Amino acid sequence: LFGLIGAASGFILQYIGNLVDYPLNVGGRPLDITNWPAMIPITFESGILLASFAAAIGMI
Amino acid sequence: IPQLGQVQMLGLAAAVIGIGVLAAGYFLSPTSFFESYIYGYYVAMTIPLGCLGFLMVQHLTGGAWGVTVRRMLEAGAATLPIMGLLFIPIALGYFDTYKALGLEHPLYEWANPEVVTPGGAEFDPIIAHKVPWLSPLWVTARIAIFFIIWSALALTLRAWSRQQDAGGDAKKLATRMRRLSGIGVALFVITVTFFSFDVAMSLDPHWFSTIYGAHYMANAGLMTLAFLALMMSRVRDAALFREYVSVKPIHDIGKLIFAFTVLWTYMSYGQLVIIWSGDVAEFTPWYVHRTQHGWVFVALALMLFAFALPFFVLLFRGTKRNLNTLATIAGWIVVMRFVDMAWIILPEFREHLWDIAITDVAAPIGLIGLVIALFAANVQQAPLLPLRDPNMEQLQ
Amino acid sequence: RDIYRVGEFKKFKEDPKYIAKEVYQEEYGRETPNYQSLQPGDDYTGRNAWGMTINLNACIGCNACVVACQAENN
Amino acid sequence: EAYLLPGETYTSISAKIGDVPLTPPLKTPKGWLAGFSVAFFMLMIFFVSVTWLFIRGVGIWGINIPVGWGMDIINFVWWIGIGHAGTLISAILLLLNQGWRNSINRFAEAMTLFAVACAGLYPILHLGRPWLFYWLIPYPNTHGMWPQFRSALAWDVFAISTYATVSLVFWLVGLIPDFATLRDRAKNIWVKRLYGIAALGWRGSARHWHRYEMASILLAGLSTPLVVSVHSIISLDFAISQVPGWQVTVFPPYFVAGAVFAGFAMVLLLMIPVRTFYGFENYITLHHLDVMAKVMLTTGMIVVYGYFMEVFASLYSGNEFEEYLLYNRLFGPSSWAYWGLLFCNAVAIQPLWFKKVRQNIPALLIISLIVSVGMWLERYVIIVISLERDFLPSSWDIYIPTIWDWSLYIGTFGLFFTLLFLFIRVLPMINIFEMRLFLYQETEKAKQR
Ligand code: SF4
Repeated sequence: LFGLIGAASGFILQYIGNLVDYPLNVGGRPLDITNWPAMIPITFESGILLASFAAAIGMI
Repeated sequence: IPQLGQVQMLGLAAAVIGIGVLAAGYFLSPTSFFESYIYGYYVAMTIPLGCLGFLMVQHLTGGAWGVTVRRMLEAGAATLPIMGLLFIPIALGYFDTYKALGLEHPLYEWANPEVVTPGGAEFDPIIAHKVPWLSPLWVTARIAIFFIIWSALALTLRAWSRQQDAGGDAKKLATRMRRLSGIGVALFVITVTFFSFDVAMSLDPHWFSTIYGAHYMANAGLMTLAFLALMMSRVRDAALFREYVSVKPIHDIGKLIFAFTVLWTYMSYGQLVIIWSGDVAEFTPWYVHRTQHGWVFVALALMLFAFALPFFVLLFRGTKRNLNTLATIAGWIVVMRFVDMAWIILPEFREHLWDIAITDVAAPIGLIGLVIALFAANVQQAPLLPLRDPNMEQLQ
Repeated sequence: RDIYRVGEFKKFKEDPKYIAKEVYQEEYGRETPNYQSLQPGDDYTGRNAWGMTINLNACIGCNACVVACQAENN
Repeated sequence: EAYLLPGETYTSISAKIGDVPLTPPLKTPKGWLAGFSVAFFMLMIFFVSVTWLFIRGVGIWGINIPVGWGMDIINFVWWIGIGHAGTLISAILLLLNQGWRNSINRFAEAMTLFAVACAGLYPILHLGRPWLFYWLIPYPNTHGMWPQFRSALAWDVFAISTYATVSLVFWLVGLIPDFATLRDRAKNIWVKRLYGIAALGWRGSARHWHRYEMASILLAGLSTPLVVSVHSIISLDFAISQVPGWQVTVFPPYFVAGAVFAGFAMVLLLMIPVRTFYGFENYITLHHLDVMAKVMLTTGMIVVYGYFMEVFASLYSGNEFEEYLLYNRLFGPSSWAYWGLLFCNAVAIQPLWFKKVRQNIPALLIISLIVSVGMWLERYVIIVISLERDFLPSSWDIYIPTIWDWSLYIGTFGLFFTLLFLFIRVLPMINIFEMRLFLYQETEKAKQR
């Protein structure tokens, strides 16, 4: 549950921050969903963090 | 054993059907026959190479899953010499045998005299810069040397495994195979990497990728793992599994399939993001063709059907403990692996999704049918699960 | 490398594009480098697009542009 | 050979591992005091280096315009790679069901936490405006500015933060039973209540071990792609760029293999004295060193495979810049690092193939030292040499490091060893409950013959 929330949170944060709230053009990189490369790492790291925290805190 | 014979008959029927329609496509068009035969040879080579690699890996690190499918890995790896003879048609393509057999232009760009020779009509300096390395004599010599290495390793390991059923299993025939697998792993990595460079990557001499080849090993490992799960579900009641195999080896192999699926996705995404963010023009045409004329839909299907769907299904403790469910997932994985290779190889020839012909579907099934038939004959040759093995205690 | 390009006026008169057709033949075998990109970029159609051109036939290395840039941009 | 030799008892493991801590402060061995004094001296060197770097600036290093990344990034990649092997031992081996991780997972994971703590300073120290590091973090501000998230340094911030937090909570989860065994043997009343709140009143019982084992399995299954993605991102920071020597597609797995390569070398270098000093020869046997050297040899062979792929790529392409990269590595002004690379991580790792060398302790110490030097030389060859000579020949210059970045290097070694000496003094360096469980498993295996 927390891992899927974590992954979704990371993708939402990146999309809103750089493709919605302040649409900066950086190096001609796309501002659409075609910017799906370079959004995988932050999303993956966020999901792992929430999932790991849930396991340790949950066991306790 | 009867289930293995039924699988052998099914593989023979699929092989003769594929060869027949492949010969029909050759008579209709001689070029498209070789274009599809390259892709069929590349996709059918994954079972024997992956079987040999996993056999040597499980010898280095002994486990329950390794002893469970050791004889099956030896039977799959023993088909490598027949595969070398199957390379003869491809070698005939890039040799002077062209202008015959219906080939107007040579099968490979680096074998056309109009390109690699300075002063030619189609001189390309980038392709011609590799004229001593990318030569029909040098490529055939490298391929033959790799086949001698692979056949020698597979036949020696199988012969030592057969001799283990006679005597002296603890002192010898278990450490010798471990040391041979230790040096063989480095040998197998180098040979397969350069084999992938020569057969598939040399189709476009303007592009190269260092991660490529390792992507091929992870791809072949996922294919042979799903193939092993399917064949384990087929022969689950051979009176040898029933008395020595529990749910632990099935769970370990399911975990290995899950780990190799995320490994393949990790390699493919790594290559993509490296080429995508660094927009260098010498590496962009590869991902341009694979995202053009409908080929993007193939990539999107691989992203979802070959990553997310297997990742979530195999995430649970179930669906990997149950052999039936794991075999069903392995069948979907096998189907997806065929599409992935089509996405890598077929765009070079067809250049359109609609331009894909019937021979592009015929050659993979036609050659994997011969691979399955030889695998079933080699697995019926000897009994499964070597009883005389110090690692057999790991099954208790 | 293709840092500095030099030609002759007698050949430039017949074809002003002959210098670019060279190099690309020795590098690729064709007269045009079919560079392909994976990034879309931006449009810049109806808007102002600031650009600069440096004529190598007029540069003499007087280093006046460097002192002007230093005096203008702190 | 066996991973547990003598007829140990559960109380034998408990007393032998519990006697290293809980020793009265006046009974501390003199060797610990000498090592901690050396580590504290190097820590003062670290404090002087950081203080002067903050006062003057990053201009005290040898970085210039072409080479904007010097040893401030080399030592960072070196340190962040040291902990990959310990994360592999503490997580990957748990999934692989390997029995030789029970006696070295605690010390290895401690090395990961300390190496990550040392590597976590360079992204702040090399900044030039260090106090603004939080601008890379998405925080609510009075401006409305976001990080780019399309650069690899934003991935790097999220990766190190996740790596450090997950490794810390996993280490503490593994320490909870050992905390319970310590507060049960602490004797003194105020030494108790300290491990007691650390153990959270563990009360080792069923309905608790079940959730403990499942959470530990999930944590290891999650931390394996975590550390892989971390070092893959530390590889992406160079691979995303357009530098000829940096845009190499095989960098993610090559960096992962190199990280675990240098990690196993450092772990062998630091565990052999730990094994031979304390009476731990019954727990860390010679078969441990054998299999660890085998893994180190395999990872070194994957690194050599990466060397060959780079050479094949430079020879295969007709690009002037890949060819000059190979020429500048082979006969350039900095070719010494490439030759040291080829000598260290390619020639010196070959003796590991044999068994007599794999069972020799001094040979393992020398090989581990040579491997660590070669890994530092490889990071130097990848970064500095590639950055020295770029596309425009006029933008060519040489990179000569100063004394202050060296002072930071020795200083980071001292902080690393200070934290390690404090860990081996306060907490048990071998996981106790995992060792007695391994003894129970070996007893059951001997019962079933
Ligand atoms: S100011 Fe002098 S150096 Fe600068 S561009 Fe003009 S001629 Fe060249």
